[PDB]
Parts: sequence; C-alpha cells; structure tokens
Amino acid sequence: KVHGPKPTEESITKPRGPFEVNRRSVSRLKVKGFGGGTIYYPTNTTDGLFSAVSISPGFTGTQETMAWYGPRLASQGFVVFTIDTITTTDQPDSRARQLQASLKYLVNKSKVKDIIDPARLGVMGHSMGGGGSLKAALDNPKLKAAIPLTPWHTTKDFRGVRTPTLIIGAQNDTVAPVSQHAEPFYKSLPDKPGKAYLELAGASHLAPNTDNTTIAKFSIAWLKRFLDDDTRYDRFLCPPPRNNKSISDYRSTCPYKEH
Amino acid sequence: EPAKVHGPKPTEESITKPRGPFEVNRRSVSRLKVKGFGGGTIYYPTDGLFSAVSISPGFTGTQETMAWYGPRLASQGFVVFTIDTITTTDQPDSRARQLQASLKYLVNKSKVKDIIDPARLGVMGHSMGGGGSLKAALDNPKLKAAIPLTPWHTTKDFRGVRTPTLIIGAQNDTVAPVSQHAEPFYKSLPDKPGKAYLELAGASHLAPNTDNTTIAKFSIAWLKRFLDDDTRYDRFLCPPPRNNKSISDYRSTCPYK
Repeated sequence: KVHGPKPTEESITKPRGPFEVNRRSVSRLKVKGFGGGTIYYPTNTTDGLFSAVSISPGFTGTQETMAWYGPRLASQGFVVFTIDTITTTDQPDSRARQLQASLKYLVNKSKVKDIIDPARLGVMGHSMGGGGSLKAALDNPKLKAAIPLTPWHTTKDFRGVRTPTLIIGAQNDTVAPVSQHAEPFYKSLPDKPGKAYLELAGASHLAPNTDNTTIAKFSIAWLKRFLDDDTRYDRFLCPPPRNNKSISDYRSTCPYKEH
Repeated sequence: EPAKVHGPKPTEESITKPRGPFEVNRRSVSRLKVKGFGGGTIYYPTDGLFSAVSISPGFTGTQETMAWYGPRLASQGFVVFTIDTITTTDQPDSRARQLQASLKYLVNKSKVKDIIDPARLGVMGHSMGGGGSLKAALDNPKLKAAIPLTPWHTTKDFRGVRTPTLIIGAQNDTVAPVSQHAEPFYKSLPDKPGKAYLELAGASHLAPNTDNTTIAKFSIAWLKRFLDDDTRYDRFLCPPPRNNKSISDYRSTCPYK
C-alpha cells in the first residue's frame, strides 16, 4: 500500500512530489485539545488511503513556523496537519498530548478522516514540539513514525519509545544544544525498530522553520519507509549518507528490517 | 508462563501478618561490585521460581528506609531487592534506570538468579524512587507490576505506562502532596491493564519507611495479583476497600480482567 512512482534522488529532493495538495483550516474555536491548525492533503483521494502526520511548533511558535512541511510532505502522498498549541508557552509534555489530540481529531472528526489510514499515524515537531513528539511516541506505541526537529526536552531518556524515530539536530544549535538534547535522546532510543540521527552542518536552532532540502529528503524517506512501510525508500536511509556537506554527523541502526 | 500459586489460599489474617509462610534469607550486594546502581540487599524465600521486585529509596535516602519491605514481602514468596542508588541525590529518571539495572543484575548475575522467574519482574520505590518506578515501567513495558509509594516526580503524565500500577499516597504528605504528584500520576495512567490509588489516612511522606499493615496488605495483594497472576488475591483489590479507617481515599479500575 504505497504511493507514487519508484523514487530517485531527483524525485525525493523536488519541492513537490506527484500529488496536488489541498488545504483546510481548523479553527482554534472549534477544537479543545489543541489550538487548531491547517490540514494539507492530496487532492487525489480516489486511490488508496494515506498515512497522516501531525506537526508541532516550538515555544513562542505558531504553525507559520512549520507551514513549509505542509505542501512539501503532502505532495508526496500524506495528510499533514500543522497544528497550533493551546498557548505558545506550552511545555513539551503538553505538546505531546496536543499532537495526539490533533491526530484523534484528524481520524475521528476532520473533513479528511475517510482518506486516512488510522493505523498509519506519525508525529513531528520543532524544539519543545520535538520534545513533545518524543513523549507522544513514548505514550502511544501505535504511532508508526516520529521526527523530532532540533528537539528540546528536560526528560533526556526515551528508551521506552518503540516507534521508528529520526532525530534531526542542528550542529551549532545554542537553544537545544545537541550534546544536551538531540544526542542523549538518540542514544537512549532502542536499537529496534529503527532510529537515525541527522545533524545539519553549520545549522542553528531555526533551520527547521524554512525549506531545507536535507530535512525534506530524509523526512520524506522516513515517513515513506515507516508510515507506509514503503521499502522502496530504504535506499535513502541505509547505508547511512556519506559525502554530504549539509550533514555534519549521522548515526543509524541500519539496516531497518521489516518484522 | 503459567501463573504462580505460592503459599496457602490467602485470608485477611494471612495477608496482614508481618511474616508470611516462606522462610526468608538475605544476601548483600556490594556497591563496589555493580555499576548501574549502588548495591543493595536481596531478600529471598526458601522447587519453583519466584517473581522479583526491586525497591528504590527517595532523595537523600538509603536502603535502610525501605528495609522492612524485604522480610515482609520475601516471606510471601518474592525475591525482593532493596537497592541503594549511585548517589543519594540521584533524580527520578536516573532512579528508574537504576531500578532496571538492579533487575538485570538479579536475573543475569546475582547469587539468587537460579530461583527467579525472569518473566515476572516489578518495581517499587519511595518518593523520588516512586517517580523512578513510574518511569521504569514507562520504559520497560515487560515489567509486570509497579508500586510507587508516596511518589514524587516533575513529570506528571504517565499515560504511557502499560504495567499494572498501585500508587500509594499519604493524605497529609507535604513533600509530595497528593494533589500535585500521586493524584495526577494516577489519573494519567491508562484504564487497562489495571490501576489503583490507595491514600493512607492522616499519613505523612515518611509513612512508607515504617512497617505499615495497609501498605503491606495491598502491596502483597498487588504483587501476587500482577507479578504472579495469582488471582486468589483479586478479592483483596476488587471491589475496592470500604470502611477502612486507615484509607482516606481509594480509586480503582476494578475489575481487573
């Protein structure tokens, strides 16, 4: 149950995949467990069901900070929900619950509920939202993928996360320094079902908030591989990338075996 | 993988006695012989296998604060490890890892490993150690029971804990006030596989550090029911207790099926 043609380096790095994207706003006034958001979804709803991902911003951030992920990922055959939080000062564990509440809304109530495979749901988030994604995955092992972007959390040990997790760090991050956040998070994760750490060379904490080919490629491959079980994307992930000036460090538990 | 039926069919009397039916022996584990925790004392019964439970102290506390659980529980047919932490100021999430390290030592390396059922492992702990027990269960869903005693943690949301959990609070606790620690922890836990909250009437934060018939009865019933799958002890837990002057509040997801 896969979408799109056989991928190439060229296809996965293009700003848009093969799907046209529609959007629907969800008002803060119409939902309770999070702050509303924007749903980006493939206009072609006549084929198979799609996997879905919710994406959280960080502290003081709104969905505007994450908007680029909407078209970039939805155009690859996903439903993508860029959420706002109840308040912009919500902490990571609250962000976790808001991510889960947003997925519940998407599958139970939203206008696109019947185009989503409710068994194939992921989380992503920036900064405290990335901390939130780790805790959301810890608390719901049914989640099939997590992508914490320059994550920040006071909890450091995520050994209980059973979800395939790609942590994206920023080498020169001073807000969530990788030695204190991304790296301990990654090292704590179990060997299986699959993890990776991708560190963006020369990047700062805000790198996730603007179109980034490296973030896009690896996030598309991760969601394809783990939400869709699409092994045609394994080639992008394993063996780990080499000779990439954008990537200052990479760690993995390649190969990732279907079990 | 069959359940255990250690000891005689229980009664109110049998479960409230300080010393249960099994003879207790004890072995020290040196701090200098382990790395993942601070050593401890293993209490174990005198041709079957027994479930095992590790027990953490709280902040600035040593195993002496939890020593009474060793005989009281081991005499009911359990291997009980009262651990020390690497330092007395270790934080809850570190205490979680030390509880898990202590269990791994028990099953892989200890002098009592031949009598332990490695499939049936639980955690308990006081205060920060009770926060630790919640995090240990969050992180290892194979654990079959958790008993956080007057727990303290900064993390409040344990909805990801898949282990049967009995939280014991103290009504008048000012260190880990129930409204800020035990109650939010309990409410966050999932409905299944089974949870309970027992609040000790008039009790302070230090209630868990002295022989307490209520703590003992409910802890024995919980470990029997969930580490051993010994449903002969269901009767003590469900329906919830009533008319008990020692219990100022009780919450459950009875029945536990």
